Amino acid sequence: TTALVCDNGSGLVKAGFAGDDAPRAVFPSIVGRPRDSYVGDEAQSKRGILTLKYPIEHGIITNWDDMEKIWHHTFYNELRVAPEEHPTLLTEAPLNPKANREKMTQIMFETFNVPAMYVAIQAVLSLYASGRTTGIVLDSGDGVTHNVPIYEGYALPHAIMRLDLAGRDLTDYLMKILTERGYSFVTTAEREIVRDIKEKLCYVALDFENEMATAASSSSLEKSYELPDGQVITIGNERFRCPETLFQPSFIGMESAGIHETTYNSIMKCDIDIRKDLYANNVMSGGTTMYPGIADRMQKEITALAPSTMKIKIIAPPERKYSVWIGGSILASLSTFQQMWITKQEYDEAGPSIVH
Amino acid sequence: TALVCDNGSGLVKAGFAGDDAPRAVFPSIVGRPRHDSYVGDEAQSKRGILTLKYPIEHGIITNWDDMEKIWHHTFYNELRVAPEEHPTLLTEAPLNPKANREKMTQIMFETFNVPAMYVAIQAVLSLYASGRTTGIVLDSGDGVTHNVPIYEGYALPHAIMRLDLAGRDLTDYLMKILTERGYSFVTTAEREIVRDIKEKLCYVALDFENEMATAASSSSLEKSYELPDGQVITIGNERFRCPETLFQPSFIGMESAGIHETTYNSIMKCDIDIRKDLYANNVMSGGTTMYPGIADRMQKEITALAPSTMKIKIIAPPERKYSVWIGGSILASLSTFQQMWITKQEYDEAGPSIVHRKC
Ligand SMILES: Nc1ncnc2c1ncn2[C@@H]1O[C@H](COP(=O)(O)OP(=O)(O)OP(=O)(O)O)[C@@H](O)[C@H]1O
Ligand SMILES: Nc1ncnc2c1ncn2[C@@H]1O[C@H](COP(=O)(O)OP(=O)(O)OP(=O)(O)O)[C@@H](O)[C@H]1O
Ligand SMILES: [Mg+2]
Ligand SMILES: [Mg+2]
Ligand SMILES: [Mg+2]
Repeated sequence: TTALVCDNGSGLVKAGFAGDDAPRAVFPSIVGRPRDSYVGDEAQSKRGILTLKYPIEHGIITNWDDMEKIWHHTFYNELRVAPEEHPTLLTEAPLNPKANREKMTQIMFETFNVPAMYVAIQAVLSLYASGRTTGIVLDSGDGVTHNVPIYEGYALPHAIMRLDLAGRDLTDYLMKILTERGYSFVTTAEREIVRDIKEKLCYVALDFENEMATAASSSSLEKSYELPDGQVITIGNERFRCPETLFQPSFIGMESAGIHETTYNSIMKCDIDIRKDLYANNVMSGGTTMYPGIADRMQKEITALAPSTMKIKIIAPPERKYSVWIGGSILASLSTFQQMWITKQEYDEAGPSIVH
Repeated sequence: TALVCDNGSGLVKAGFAGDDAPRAVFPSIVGRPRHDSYVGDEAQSKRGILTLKYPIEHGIITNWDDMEKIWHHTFYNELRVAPEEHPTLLTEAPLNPKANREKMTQIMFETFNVPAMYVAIQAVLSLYASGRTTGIVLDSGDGVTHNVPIYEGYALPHAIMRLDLAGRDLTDYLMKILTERGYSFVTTAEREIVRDIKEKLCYVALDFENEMATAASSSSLEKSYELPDGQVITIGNERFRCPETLFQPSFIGMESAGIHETTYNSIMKCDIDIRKDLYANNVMSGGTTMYPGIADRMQKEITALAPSTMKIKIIAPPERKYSVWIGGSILASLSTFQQMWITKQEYDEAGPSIVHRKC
């Protein structure tokens, strides 16, 4: 019998079968209804006759009717399974309210009649996918970024840091600067183009100052991109100014700490006796950590903040866009996990509170 | 902390269980005086006043004196540990003679007085490093290439294929063909240069017909390399011709079939009911699998050879140069492995024969 793994992203659902090395289904977490309903790419394609909503905002489910349609679509149309036949592992964001985890549980057992389920914190699964149970994850996704330090398999909630900036902000920022360069990217189709430029051409500079100087004195950092209208746009410093925002949130008018500071602060909130292990096990996950150079830059920044003898290591797996999903797939596949599933029988006896 | 030591024909990879990479990587060479012993790079630096010796030829320990010096240097000079304080995992080749393993465990207990040790097959550790216990491994290293099908943790000796050709043989051939086009590569220090070129510019072309026909009518494949003597050369079609040898060994006057065929054939020597699992879990490891494009090229050749609907997957991890060592580091770190070491006590109550039953 096959378990399902569903990572409920703000932007993209990743779904599939435990034991597979990648999610079978990856699709927009959007539900469209006429101005019954559509989900995912079909909703987006038919946007001109639908009202589109995003039931997950900074990783928290905020519209349960629409979330039910995402999950229905996931089981029946993407995976082509009957959920009553499969143990189902779901993910949640760090700091997810208790009542939310209970509602997810109630829906899974009473609406979808799953035989068993489990809910895990996204960043914890990413740590597992890197082969670790102790470490600190930076998970940067669509609309939010978290640091989650983890000890012997469990997140340490008191030390979690949340930064209200992630990939969508970086896309908006690049849209703004390319607009000012004299192109128009405002609409939804044109937003997708900018997102694509960001994902293909952007990188994190090891030394932002030096890189700005290099961009000012030669064309060595330029790359070009053909837009759908046939115009070819060339960018230079835009490539690294855009993700520099992660380190300097002032670039988009935010007073927040950057991701290097939230990482350090999160480690410093943890027990002094585990910090050596945290510093040596910083794992990066989520789409907004995909920038070339991000790991070397974090290494440099954390080294400047940490005690001078401290061993610092940043792990940025090639698969880190899907590491949350992968961690779920590994976990749900282990013979030692099979006693940890919450069963329908247990739910019938104890109600939604069992999930904690 | 346990130690892991992968005894390579060309390179020793050594370090601490739990690390994600070996601390020490050095040549498997022991120089005595020509007319008092040195190992690794210092033997290479003193090669002029020392007889160099390679104690490991195609993965099989051949000269136990020299191997003792390799291990002695590994503990005391490279890792700077006292062997008596660490359980020690060694690797061995596929089909290591049974007596070979023993003498390996004797030396470990009697000369270095390790508290515990274990001996694992290199290809099997590479499978573990990919997170699997079922798959077929292609391990191409310095002195040998090997296919080892593995099922539920058990390597399958009957289906193993041993291609007598690897990294040294591609290094040797690249010196032969480079000096033909114009340049000059024949000597010991010029050998270190062409193995540098091998590891930086060589690649496996997807269609060998289309890329040899591309080079002779278009300069799109040329790259420029800086010599230590202080100059610039340009290597063209021999980037991909060098490692093409792996898929068709007739290039160096050698009879037996390529790595794509030894891979197919290894699968066919296995039980028909597991071939499914082998085809979809083909793991590549060892320095000589590092060529870019080798996974795509292997993928092409075996989908053509295997049944049309068979699901086929080549796994070539970016870390595959040290996959054997990494698999050891994983294994020796597992709490579930700790009961499985052979202790100094068990060795003193049974003999060297305990390595056959406990490993
Ligand atoms: N190669 C890449 N380089 C830079 N950004 C990328 C890359 N690939 C994807 N992204 C960005 O990652 C973001 C989406 O991240 P991700 O899929 O991890 O979020 P999610 O899991 O859907 O949402 P959540 O924030 O709820 O975890 C988008 O902004 C997207 O543009
Ligand atoms: N990046 C590279 N590209 C191609 N070949 C490489 C690369 N790096 C190393 N090699 C080659 O791989 C060989 C060494 O690999 P490896 O450490 O796996 O052999 P070994 O384990 O020492 O020997 P063996 O397992 O055959 O007994 C050398 O010939 C080396 O030149
Ligand atoms: Mg996410
Ligand atoms: Mg327009
Ligand atoms: Mg080897």
